[PDB]
Amino acid sequence: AAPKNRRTIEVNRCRRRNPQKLIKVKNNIDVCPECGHLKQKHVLCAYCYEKVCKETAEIRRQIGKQEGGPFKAPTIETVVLYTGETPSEQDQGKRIIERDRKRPSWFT
Amino acid sequence: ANFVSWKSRTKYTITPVKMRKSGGRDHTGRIRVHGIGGGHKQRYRMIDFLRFRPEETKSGPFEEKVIQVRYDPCRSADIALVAGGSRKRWIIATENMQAGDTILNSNHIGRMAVAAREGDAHPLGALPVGTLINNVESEPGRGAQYIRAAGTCGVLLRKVNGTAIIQLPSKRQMQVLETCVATVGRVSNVDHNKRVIGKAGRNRWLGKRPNSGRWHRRPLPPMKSYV
Amino acid sequence: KKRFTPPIYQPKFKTEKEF
RNA sequence: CCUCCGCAUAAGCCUGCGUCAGAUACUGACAAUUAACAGCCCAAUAUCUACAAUCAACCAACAAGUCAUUAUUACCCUCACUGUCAACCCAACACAGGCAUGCUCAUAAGGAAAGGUUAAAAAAAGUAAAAGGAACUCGGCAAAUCUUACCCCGCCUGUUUACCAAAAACAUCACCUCUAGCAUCACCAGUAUUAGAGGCACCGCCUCACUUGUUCCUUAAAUAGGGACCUGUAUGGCUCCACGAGGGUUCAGCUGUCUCUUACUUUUAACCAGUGAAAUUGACCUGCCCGUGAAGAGGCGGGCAUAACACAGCAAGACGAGAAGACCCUAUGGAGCUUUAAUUUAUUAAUGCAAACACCUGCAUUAAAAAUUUCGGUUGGGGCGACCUCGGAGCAGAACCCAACCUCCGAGCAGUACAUGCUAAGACUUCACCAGUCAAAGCGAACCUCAAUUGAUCCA
RNA sequence: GCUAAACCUAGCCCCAAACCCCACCUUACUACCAGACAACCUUAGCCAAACCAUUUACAUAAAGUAUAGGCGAUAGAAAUUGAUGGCGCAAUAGAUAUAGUACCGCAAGGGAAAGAUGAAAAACCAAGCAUAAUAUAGCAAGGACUAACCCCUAUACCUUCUGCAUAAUGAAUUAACUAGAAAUAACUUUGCAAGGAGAGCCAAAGCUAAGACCCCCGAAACCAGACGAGCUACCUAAGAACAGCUAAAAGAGCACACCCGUCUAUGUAGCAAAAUAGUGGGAAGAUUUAUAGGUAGAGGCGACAAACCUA
Ligand SMILES: Nc1nc2c(ncn2[C@@H]2O[C@H](COP(=O)(O)OP(=O)(O)OP(=O)(O)O)[C@@H](O)[C@H]2O)c(=O)[nH]1
Ligand SMILES: [Mg+2]
Ligand SMILES: [Mg+2]
Ligand SMILES: [Mg+2]
Ligand SMILES: [Mg+2]
Ligand SMILES: [Mg+2]
Ligand SMILES: [Mg+2]
Ligand SMILES: [Mg+2]
Ligand SMILES: [Mg+2]
Ligand SMILES: [Mg+2]
Ligand SMILES: [Mg+2]
Ligand SMILES: [Mg+2]
Ligand SMILES: [Mg+2]
Ligand SMILES: [Mg+2]
Ligand SMILES: [Mg+2]
Ligand SMILES: [Mg+2]
Ligand SMILES: [Mg+2]
Ligand SMILES: [Mg+2]
Ligand SMILES: [Mg+2]
Ligand SMILES: [Mg+2]
Ligand SMILES: [Mg+2]
Ligand SMILES: [Mg+2]
Ligand SMILES: [Mg+2]
Ligand SMILES: [Mg+2]
Ligand SMILES: [Mg+2]
Ligand SMILES: [Mg+2]
Ligand SMILES: [Mg+2]
Ligand SMILES: [Mg+2]
Ligand SMILES: [Mg+2]
Ligand SMILES: [Mg+2]
Ligand SMILES: [Mg+2]
Ligand SMILES: [Mg+2]
Ligand SMILES: [Mg+2]
Ligand SMILES: [Mg+2]
Ligand SMILES: [Mg+2]
Ligand SMILES: [Mg+2]
Ligand SMILES: [Mg+2]
Ligand SMILES: [Mg+2]
Ligand SMILES: [Mg+2]
Ligand SMILES: [Mg+2]
Ligand SMILES: [Mg+2]
Ligand SMILES: [Zn+2]
Repeated sequence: AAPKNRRTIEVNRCRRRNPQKLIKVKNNIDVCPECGHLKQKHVLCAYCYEKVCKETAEIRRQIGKQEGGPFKAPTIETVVLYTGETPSEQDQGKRIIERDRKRPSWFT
Repeated sequence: ANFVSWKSRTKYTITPVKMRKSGGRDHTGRIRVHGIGGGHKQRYRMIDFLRFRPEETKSGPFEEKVIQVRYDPCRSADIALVAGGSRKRWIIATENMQAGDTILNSNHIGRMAVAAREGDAHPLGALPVGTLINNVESEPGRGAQYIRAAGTCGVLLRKVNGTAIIQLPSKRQMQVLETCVATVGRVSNVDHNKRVIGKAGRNRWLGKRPNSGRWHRRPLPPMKSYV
Repeated sequence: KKRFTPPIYQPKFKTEKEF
């Protein structure tokens, strides 16, 4: 099947500017109370999630260095301790991941 | 084309010579004969058809010893390696020719008729009338050209004048100067005519290509004389 | 008979032009 | 999770995912592949070189087979050159195709079917299915199973229209017909048990087969299949052993073929993001019914209907897209093929006569081989049949003229005379021209019938 | 306001005048060994004759005359006479040309496109859209109207045809390019005039000169000369491959690689200008295949399918 006639620009505009095809305005956007960058109510803040992701990547690099090779997952819990922090009595008996930076305020 | 005949060797030898098939193609590269092509590779064995070829420095009638009788891929009749003096040569074997036999080749036309013995070569004038001959020459010294296929035998009918009448296997009659040499007996492999191919593959082995698929819709001649 | 028209290839430069 | 592969050599290509720097597997610069592997050879003159390979030993052969030197003379005093990369070649492409060889026979090597989501229809692939088991259908196609007994054709293995036909066609061993008495480029380094050109198709038996009707088996039912008998036609006819992706028939089984469809998975699909064609397209503000009409309307007439828009399906219409219809007819348009179509023998082969003392040349004749060209028209489409020119009568009643593959008659002469001589006003005219008609007067003489009863130019 | 638009000179056309280190024929562009092998030979056909067969063109004047000629289409003499640039193009034009390059094809061979500033760079307008989607109804317009629509009237165009809105052809649209050449005799206008004309020719008012006067694209074809057997048909040389099982020296059976392509489904601008999946035939032979060579179109080759010879 092939077009019997060329579709006019008027018809084409009627089709491609219909409200369905138009991009809908999103009303679920809000300001993240922590950093102030925009976020969607149901989605995590991109900026804060990036912070957490980069800190997690650093901690995981430290974990990999401590483990030293594949198939070396510890059988004991892990605790991340930053500069100026000493293992607590509760943290005793857990492998310590030492980060060469001060404790982040958001991380507790 | 660049076709050059493989028949370039100039010195007679016993060694099988490496042939080159033509496939029925002329030197121009075009097909001149149909139905020829392929087949088993063969080596040519130079056949000395001049049975009376006295060895260098030698002359007169001479005898030779049959070393072996061998199948020849290029001939219906099997050949024989016959050796005399200090030379060997391939010849056309006769029916009852065995290894170790003695074969006499002579040029003497005696007043009487030589006692014909199968396998020996004598001038046609010396043969008894009615003997079975083969490898007959058209002219004295030309070399055998007739009655050379398996089981073929000519008949010596008459010896009028200094000429001999030969009935060829096709029953045509031929006048040849009596001095021309012929060998007694019939050619070997007499049962060649009763050979059953059995399969088209055997013809292809022998080198005969299949016929074209396209569909298509007497007194004995006079005697041929060479005198 | 069998009627076949071979495809016609357009010159390559037309589609190989660059800025 | 896959492993078709993969690694090398050959062939091919020619720097085509190495480093750096830039942009917006690209651009510029830089670097690289190192000979032992491979290529690139040989001083002459003669002269040697019968005895395969197959574990080569037995055996077994037929298709009869790649592998060898000596004699004399010259001659050592010298390790260059070239390929070496890659994700690669031929297919317009990072193309599901093609691509020789050695090893690996599933890999130690090489790879990723899913961009994300949902789980609509339709579509593709797959799995499963109650009871039934071909009732589907042209046909058991496909699928599932492993499954008998036949018939036709072809003997068989093979070959074929690359890209719609794989066959009953072509070939084929075997048999048969014809031609040929011979050597230095095929046939053939051969010689009648040979070679070539053919026909048909193994072998075996003969020199009965097919058609007209009646009937039997097979099914519940048969224009299907098989088997009989009965009437006439017509040394190449019968005979199926084996074989066949050949064409029909069939038992049993099998099964989604079907009664009668359903469920699920993958792809596809729909939505989101990136990239982004093709045919088509007069303009379209692009409704239904009836009627009309260039003989079938969205657009015309009379009615009815009617806010505007997307998205997904459907295929009734847009005489839908696609290919200036392959069918049919026409064209004083082609081409292929066949000929006892026309015209030729330039070319070969023979002869014969010349010329010369068999060959060559010239001229004729006969064949083979070919070559050039054509294959009328009317026509109730075309073909077949009939017809094609001329005159009389109706149609066409009365000046003239009127078609018909309309109705009827006829003609292609005959006869009589030899002024059936010559000239010349004026007229007619078959709707043109050509052609065909009549004719006063005059000279010269005596004192043409018939409707058609025919034909130009050129050329003889 | 984006795509874009324009531009002037790169050059070209017609005339005049004038005559114009090394390597490389072997596999070209390869330093360096016994050659011998060397070229002349009527064009044909299309086309016209409305077919086609003999035939058909390749200074002025005499003259389109003598002649030739299926005496027809047409062909056609000789004696004799005397013989300094552009009312061109200007980037779809003009050379094909920025180049015989890129690209395409094995080869012969085919064959393009295009650029635009300024003295110095060491300084508004085609189509298509967007601004700005759309309102009942209809060849989209016209008559109008206060009012865009609503009202009434109106069956796109071209070609072809007896007759087309036709559901007959062409066209998506914009820009550019793209198609009537000429004699005889007439007619009009001049000059001169029984003469005209700048030799020839015409003339019983003619003659000289001028004005006016006849298209584009398209076949299947035919012939000549080249190029092609890296595909395919066959052949030549020397090579290679064919597991395993049954049988036994087999154009044997089953069945890998390999070759082929029976049937079905998908695909049909496809992965593919013939493929994919399954299924299937052969798979020690008349097998398959790599390499180099050969047969070339009045031809080759062909187990004839009028097969194949670079889709
Ligand atoms: N018609 C024409 N005249 C030309 C052509 N070339 C040159 N001329 C003329 O030749 C004459 C001389 O040309 P110039 O260039 O002035 O001089 P030149 O170099 O001595 O001339 P030539 O000798 O012709 O080379 C002038 O009248 C030019 O117009 C040409 O192609 N055609
Ligand atoms: Mg035949
Ligand atoms: Mg392709
Ligand atoms: Mg993937
Ligand atoms: Mg997806
Ligand atoms: Mg079931
Ligand atoms: Mg049924
Ligand atoms: Mg059944
Ligand atoms: Mg039914
Ligand atoms: Mg099946
Ligand atoms: Mg068969
Ligand atoms: Mg077969
Ligand atoms: Mg073949
Ligand atoms: Mg086919
Ligand atoms: Mg084939
Ligand atoms: Mg087929
Ligand atoms: Mg046959
Ligand atoms: Mg049935
Ligand atoms: Mg998208
Ligand atoms: Mg209607
Ligand atoms: Mg829709
Ligand atoms: Mg559909
Ligand atoms: Mg319409
Ligand atoms: Mg259509
Ligand atoms: Mg047409
Ligand atoms: Mg036809
Ligand atoms: Mg014609
Ligand atoms: Mg008249
Ligand atoms: Mg003509
Ligand atoms: Mg014409
Ligand atoms: Mg002259
Ligand atoms: Mg140009
Ligand atoms: Mg505009
Ligand atoms: Mg129309
Ligand atoms: Mg038409
Ligand atoms: Mg159209
Ligand atoms: Mg080849
Ligand atoms: Mg095997
Ligand atoms: Mg076999
Ligand atoms: Mg045929
Ligand atoms: Mg045919
Ligand atoms: Zn935040």
